Amino acid sequence: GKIKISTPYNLTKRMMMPMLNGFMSQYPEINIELTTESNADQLDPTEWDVIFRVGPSSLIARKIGSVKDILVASPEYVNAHPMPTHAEDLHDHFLLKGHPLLKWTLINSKGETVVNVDRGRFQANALNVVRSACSEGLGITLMPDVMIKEYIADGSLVRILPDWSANPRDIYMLYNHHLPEKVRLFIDYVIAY
Amino acid sequence: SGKIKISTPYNLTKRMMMPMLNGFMSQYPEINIELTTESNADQLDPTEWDVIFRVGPQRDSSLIARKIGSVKDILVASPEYVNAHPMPTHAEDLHDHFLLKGHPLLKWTLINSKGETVVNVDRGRFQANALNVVRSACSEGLGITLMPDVMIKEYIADGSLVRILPDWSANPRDIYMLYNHLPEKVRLFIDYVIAYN
Repeated sequence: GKIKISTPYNLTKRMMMPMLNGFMSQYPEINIELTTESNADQLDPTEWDVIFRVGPSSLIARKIGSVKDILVASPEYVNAHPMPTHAEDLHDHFLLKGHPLLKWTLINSKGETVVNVDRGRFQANALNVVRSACSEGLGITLMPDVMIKEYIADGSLVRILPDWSANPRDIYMLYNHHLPEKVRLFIDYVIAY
Repeated sequence: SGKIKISTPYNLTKRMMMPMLNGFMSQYPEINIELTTESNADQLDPTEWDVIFRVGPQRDSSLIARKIGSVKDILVASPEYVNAHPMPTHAEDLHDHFLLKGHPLLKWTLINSKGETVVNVDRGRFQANALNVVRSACSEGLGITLMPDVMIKEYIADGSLVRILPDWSANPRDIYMLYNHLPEKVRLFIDYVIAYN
């Protein structure tokens, strides 16, 4: 009962695992083989049973969620510097940047974009270690709001430049056009979660 | 250049590297770091990197290698999984249990106190290329996994995960710091690491 799936590389633990744990717990006789993937455009759709990606033609696509990247910093960073009042002042701050959000393409409530390609104080190919550096007070970062809700809630991380964000991207489940019963049970479970 | 370029092992970076790295960046705000978590460090080109942290030894004569730590993988499961099944008492009983496997521990090579070696190649109920999501499924009581002890020591102390087959364990793997035999920023980093440990 093996299902082979691909999931967004940074979002998998916080966003997909409760759903996947729920499914496995309900269907003990089904194996899941998971691959976290940084860029699903390079996948061969025929190779997988279901693909979860962020961002949007022989495949069935169904939106299952959304995520909005936001700028944040710890309270001790905020207290040690004047925080930026407009998006240009980011050039004067320590930046912390994680793949795939390395080239920041920020956007405000009126559609204009400010592009920031400053070299971060800290750059990594994974966002979890960038969050750790941000929590330690080493600067401002651009981070999916869902990965950091626990810290936003009590102000361990605080939102800076609240009128700005990355353009929210939707999250999709994709699969191909019979179809084994293991795959459709899983698709249906995802749609109902 | 305007940065130090370092490579670190995939599953362990957050736990074993970031405290040191955050303390260094804290002390040298003028220094920039670019970090890449890495799965197979035998495929890296040393000249491409300022410093390389890796699991397991290397034989490169152009590199200085310093042991900065070690990890040992152990078998665990949640109390809910344990209280729902009779637990195994020899490593051969793993075949009849739900297994959760994450790279680079898709192969379980288990030694006991007396020296017997058992290899487990069964497909898990859940298999993943990362160990953090494997741990999450273990905590939810979906079965037995093999996990680097440093990643679950708070779970063991608290009792949220339990050690199973405590007479069995993988052999320890060491973590090394590698660097060529040097820019000042890289030199300052290496001394911080040694003085940290």
